[PDB]
Amino acid sequence: KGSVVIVGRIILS
Amino acid sequence: APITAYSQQTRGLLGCIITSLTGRDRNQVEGEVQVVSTATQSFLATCVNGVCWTVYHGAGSKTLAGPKGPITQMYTNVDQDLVGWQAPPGARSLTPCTCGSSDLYLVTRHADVIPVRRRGDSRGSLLSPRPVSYLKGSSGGPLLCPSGHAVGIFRAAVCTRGVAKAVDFVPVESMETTMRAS
Ligand SMILES: COc1ccc2c(O[C@H]3C[C@H]4C(=O)N(C)CCCC/C=C\[C@@H]5C[C@@]5(C(=O)NS(=O)(=O)C5(C)CC5)NC(=O)N4C3)cc(-c3nc(C(C)C)cs3)nc2c1F
Ligand SMILES: [Zn+2]
Repeated sequence: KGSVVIVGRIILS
Repeated sequence: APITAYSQQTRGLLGCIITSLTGRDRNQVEGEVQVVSTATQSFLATCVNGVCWTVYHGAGSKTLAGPKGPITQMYTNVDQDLVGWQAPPGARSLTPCTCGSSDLYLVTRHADVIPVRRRGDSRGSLLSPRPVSYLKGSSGGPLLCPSGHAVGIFRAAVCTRGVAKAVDFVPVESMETTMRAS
């Protein structure tokens, strides 16, 4: 049916 | 913690739905962990060795909206609640821990780094117990060693009356085992 979508991110360091 | 994290929301609700139906996401991708969503629910996905891994109970069968249309699951291991897609270009991948530490750090949906004490292959107890709501929505989030390397992805919790006392995760070794099944 639908796809998974990237609505954000978590940056590391 | 020796590790820090911060979050950035890149899409809203309407654009999200839209992209879900087209399967085409041209937005630039950054970072090691992605905040991910279907219509109904939301959770994290972690990149390790070029693959984005998340939980099967959040994404089941589904493809991942990518810059050239939808991306098929490369890996689907229902037994371990694990799926994986090839990392969209831009996604910075983490690498597996080789040091064997027991001093872990779970990175959550709100960018909390929380200490976890390694107990088994797929298990670790929280040093400070949190509420469950503090953790809900972080499945597919990473467990990191002190040097910021990946040891597993967050799968589930063990808890009582709404307070989380320990975490279950897919060990990074099972991800390479799944990748060892052509
Ligand atoms: C190899 O051994 C395992 C181990 C656990 C498994 C398993 O666990 C569940 C148990 C349940 C649970 O622990 N409680 C309800 C109690 C405490 C809540 C702890 C807080 C956060 C938890 C990490 C977390 C989570 O954030 N989920 S989420 O992001 O909100 C989500 C629903 C959008 C995906 N996950 C989580 O809470 N849970 C995961 C589920 C599934 C599958 N589920 C399905 C479908 C049909 C639902 C197919 S297979 N397989 C599992 C499995 F194979
Ligand atoms: Zn390490």
